[PDB]
Amino acid sequence: NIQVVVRCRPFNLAERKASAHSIVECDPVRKEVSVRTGGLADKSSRKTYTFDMVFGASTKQIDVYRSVVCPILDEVIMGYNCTIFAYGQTGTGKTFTMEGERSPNEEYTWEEDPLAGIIPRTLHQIFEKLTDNGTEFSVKVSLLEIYNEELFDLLNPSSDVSERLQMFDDPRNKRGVIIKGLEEITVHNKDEVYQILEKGAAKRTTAATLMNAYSSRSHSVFSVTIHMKETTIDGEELVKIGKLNLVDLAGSENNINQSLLTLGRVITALVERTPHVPYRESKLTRILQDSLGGRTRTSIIATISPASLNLEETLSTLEYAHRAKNILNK
Ligand SMILES: CC(=O)C1=NN(c2cc(C)ccc2F)C[C@@]1(CCCN1CCN(C(C)=O)CC1)c1ccccc1
Ligand SMILES: Nc1ncnc2c1ncn2C1O[C@H](COP(=O)(O)OP(=O)(O)O)[C@@H](O)[C@H]1O
Ligand SMILES: [Mg+2]
Repeated sequence: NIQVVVRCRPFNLAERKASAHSIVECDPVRKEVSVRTGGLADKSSRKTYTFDMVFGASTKQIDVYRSVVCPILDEVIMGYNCTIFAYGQTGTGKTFTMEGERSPNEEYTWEEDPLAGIIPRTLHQIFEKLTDNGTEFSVKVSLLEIYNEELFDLLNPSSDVSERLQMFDDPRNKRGVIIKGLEEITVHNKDEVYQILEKGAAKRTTAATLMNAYSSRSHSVFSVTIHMKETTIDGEELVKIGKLNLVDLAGSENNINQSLLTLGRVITALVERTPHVPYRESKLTRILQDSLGGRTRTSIIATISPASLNLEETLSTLEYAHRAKNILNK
């Protein structure tokens, strides 16, 4: 059920100039990645994995979108729920993919930057779709961020960041959680998107100065909520509701990440079909359980680097992703 893709990044002008070599071969047609574990572009011992989709370095933000995002949007617009994880070592592109960057010198705008990753393109699309058709709606987005099993609202501009939120189970629906004081911004028009991000980009930063190796050590749950009151060429008023989750996991690389640690356990639990799954042992898991064996449709984007210094983490990441395939939610 759970679909996993492997996105492979390309050489930075560090491994470019240093005339270095890759050890990763990402083939989109056979849908697999083959790692060189021993040595020699001549005689070598390799390691090969297959997943649901593979994108080489030659891939562009736009290619990742129509291929993995579009469906999950259409679904999410039927009232469904969807989740997207990004997973992997630090420095491999988990963020680039999820957020993207900005094309330099000011070439383009935020609605045409070939560099903009998921979260951006997505918002510009939710509007660019329901707006078009005789559809009535409203959307909201929030950003839960985890640092040391401490919750953080990266958008709320009324209070700083030392202020950690509080988690309680929802007595309403079992397995749910209540996030005391979480902010849910309301995006009225496609022209609000950009500042909303420019905002968190700040607040993040103060967080980066507040606690150590924040970026590498945190989990950002970016959530966009669509309230739909559709109305086809009939007169019926749909009441669809969709929640699409975009998770930028912490550095897969190995103080201690209780959540990162609870996730691996959570998975293994579901794959070995172990009667008891340790959701409740970390915030992420509780906060995000329905995705791990629940009703939500989830997909993982594992990220890797060709550098031969990263062999041990690459294999580790590709083994992780490859096993996360047998989980079956929905
Ligand atoms: C405000 C802004 O420009 C941008 N904000 N982004 C963004 C910000 C937050 C909270 C959450 C989710 C997001 F998606 C994405 C980014 C790019 C953000 C830049 N990132 C990576 C670059 N940074 C680094 C390397 O430290 C700062 C944060 C963007 C937006 C539209 C089009 C292209 C790129
Ligand atoms: N497919 C890619 N193309 C270009 N740069 C990439 C790609 N993937 C990752 N990068 C990058 O190399 C660096 C690592 O990216 P980042 O997205 O912050 O990784 P992470 O968040 O996993 O630690 C950034 O400069 C970004 O430009
Ligand atoms: Mg990052």
